[PDB]
Amino acid sequence: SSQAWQPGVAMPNLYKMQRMLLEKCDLQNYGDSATLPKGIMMNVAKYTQLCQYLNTLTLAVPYNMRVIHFGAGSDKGVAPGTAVLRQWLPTGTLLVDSDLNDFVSDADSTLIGDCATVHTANKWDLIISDMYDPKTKNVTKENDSKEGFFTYICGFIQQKLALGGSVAIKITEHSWNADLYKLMGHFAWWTAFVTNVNASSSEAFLIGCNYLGKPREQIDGYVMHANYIFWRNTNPIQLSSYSLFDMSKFPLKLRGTAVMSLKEGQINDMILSLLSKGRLIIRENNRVVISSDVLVNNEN
Amino acid sequence: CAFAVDAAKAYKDYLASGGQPITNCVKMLCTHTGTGQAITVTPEANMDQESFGGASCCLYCRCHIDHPNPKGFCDLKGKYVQIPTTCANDPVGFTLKNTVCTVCGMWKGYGCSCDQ
Ligand SMILES: Nc1ncnc2c1ncn2[C@@H]1O[C@H](CO)[C@@H](O)[C@H]1O
Ligand SMILES: [Cl-]
Ligand SMILES: [Zn+2]
Ligand SMILES: [Zn+2]
Repeated sequence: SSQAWQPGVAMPNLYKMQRMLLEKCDLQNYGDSATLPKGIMMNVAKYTQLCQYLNTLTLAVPYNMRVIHFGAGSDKGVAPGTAVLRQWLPTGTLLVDSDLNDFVSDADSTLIGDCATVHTANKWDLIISDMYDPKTKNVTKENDSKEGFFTYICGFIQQKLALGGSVAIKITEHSWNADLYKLMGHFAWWTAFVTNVNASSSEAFLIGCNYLGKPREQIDGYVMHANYIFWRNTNPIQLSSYSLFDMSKFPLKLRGTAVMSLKEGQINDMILSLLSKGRLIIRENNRVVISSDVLVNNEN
Repeated sequence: CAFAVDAAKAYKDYLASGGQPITNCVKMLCTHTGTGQAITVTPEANMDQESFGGASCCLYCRCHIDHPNPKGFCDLKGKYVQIPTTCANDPVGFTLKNTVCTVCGMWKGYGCSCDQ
């Protein structure tokens, strides 16, 4: 539709309110491919559309912004998504990325290893994950909620996402986690966003907009994933690269959002209201320090 | 270290021998209405250029070898490099073989008009 001129399609609210049972995902346009602009990689196009969509939300964008990007490596040994995030984010934004496999990156710092080995002293204003294991796409077996890196991501959000911060976590039909959907109810708003360039895939980015640190809504994640699949199963999305050709308003605006350090007792309804509107970040403004745990073994 | 690998010479010699240029340099989407300077904090391609993520266009980054800067600093990583569209089949070769004007920030020979 007119959807073809958008960067993608967000889950309509009415689908989020259903109580569907989980079914197999069968996409009409499966196997179609979008026509990408000459020489442009899928992952650049995909991240560009994700960022175009995030431009439409009430993201908090402070000075000294901190962003961490999981699953940033490619089979190519480079980091196309990181390159798009750094283009999108205000100059000077601190960008850390990470992957199981080695890769070369434009991020300010890169950690190679299982995400579970990653620790940070500081909190973050935005968390992006494209972590994915294609071994999950097993259509011959039951599609249960997955643990692994999703367990890490849920804990990482709860421990290290600043209040007011946001996330975009990639999921698919088989790569998903019920607690992660439940944690979407701890944000002022949430959706599942499908890029128009990859609309033939059950991929989406689960987006949590403005973290509140407590449940605003109780979400059953098994049901919500079924609701997501029902939406995808019944709403074919036309593959489109149209939005890639207008980059004039791409950069994320440096809003200079306020950062305050507050203890849990001081987070009142007024603070919660500011957090919910993208007008406040709550965290320390200390130095950004990261590490990766290394297992040591002597095989001799 | 009287011995040090000369990766630059190896790649130049490889290209001259008909070797395929390094691929998977990360090309960015942009307006192509930028300043045209060579190495910038955000994509700045003009109508005659493509913009690429810098690390992916750096011979030393891509080959996993030390940078020749004594402190091992990289001119490209974390920035965007503008490559003439006519040379965009080999961004690594282009950045390796060419030089940025310290005055106007354009590529010597591909935008710099200071000798004028
Ligand atoms: N547990 C994990 N920790 C870190 N990166 C991961 C993990 N699982 C998958 N990835 C990365 O996710 C990306 C998407 O498949 C790949 O680069 C892969 O290496
Ligand atoms: Cl629910
Ligand atoms: Zn380099
Ligand atoms: Zn000059």
